[PDB]
Amino acid sequence: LTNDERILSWNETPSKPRYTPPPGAIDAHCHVFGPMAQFPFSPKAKYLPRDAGPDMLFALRDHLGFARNVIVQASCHGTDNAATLDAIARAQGKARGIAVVDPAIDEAELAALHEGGMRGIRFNFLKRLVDDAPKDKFLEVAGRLPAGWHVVIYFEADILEELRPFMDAIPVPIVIDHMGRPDVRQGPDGADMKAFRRLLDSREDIWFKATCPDRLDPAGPPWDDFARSVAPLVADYADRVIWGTAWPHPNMQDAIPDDGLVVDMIPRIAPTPELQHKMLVTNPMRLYWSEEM
Ligand SMILES: O=C(O)/C=C(\C=C(/O)C(=O)O)C(=O)O
Repeated sequence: LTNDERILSWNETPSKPRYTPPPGAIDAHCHVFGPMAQFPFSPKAKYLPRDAGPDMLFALRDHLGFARNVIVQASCHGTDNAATLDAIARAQGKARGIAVVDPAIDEAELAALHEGGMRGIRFNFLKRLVDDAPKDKFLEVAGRLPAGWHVVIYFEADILEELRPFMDAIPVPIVIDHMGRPDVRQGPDGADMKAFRRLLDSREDIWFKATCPDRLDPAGPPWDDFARSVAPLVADYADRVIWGTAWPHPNMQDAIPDDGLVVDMIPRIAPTPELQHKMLVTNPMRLYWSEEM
């Protein structure tokens, strides 16, 4: 199934960001897709993306001015982490990863994923992406992970309440993708942000990605609602926040973001050198390269 027939969801000639990330900056949420010929997609995949391999990822990384990446297993590859693992290997020390695993995965396989640069697993509660999300089995496997791993959790705001018991029971630290998709139109003190802050206030070891204005702010760039709603969250939880591009933007074909503009959101949500250093360097290093910290 030929590449130019599959779904393009990224800008092939992104603008240069006006903002220059600091030395050592980490794009802590990105993906590779395939290449399909070497790494086929999962039968459970709900989208069939165009190839977005390691060389494309590193070209994008370099174009935007990032030093390192956390390469997150994409749902189009299911529980086969091979493409992600190859991308991490090809990064020559400049990447770590997040895996998606069968909840029955054995400890030997988990150790091998660790050796291959994985530092956590992802639980995806979006039905449009993954049919099944067995909370019982997720809780089980979350307690069998290699030392120093965390879980990454992706959900929509309308199920945050229902997930509070599950997240409270998770025995390792938690990273929340895209803040659990709050409606940034509401403002920084709106309903979704208040609910999200209740979650953050329940456990000290819940971190979040301050990410994806393209996904959350339907007005489009400059995404003023995202900027105004998210900046206070970054400022109030400065030691618990990380950031990523979300390139190559799975499922964003209807509103393909310009990565230059995506990166230019950073100094809006993190206006000071202090917040930029924490969000882009210190915090993701603590989660993903703890041995260097
Ligand atoms: O990659 C993201 O950050 C978000 C999306 C896709 C996935 O989480 C995935 O396929 O693994 C989405 O919202 O469509």
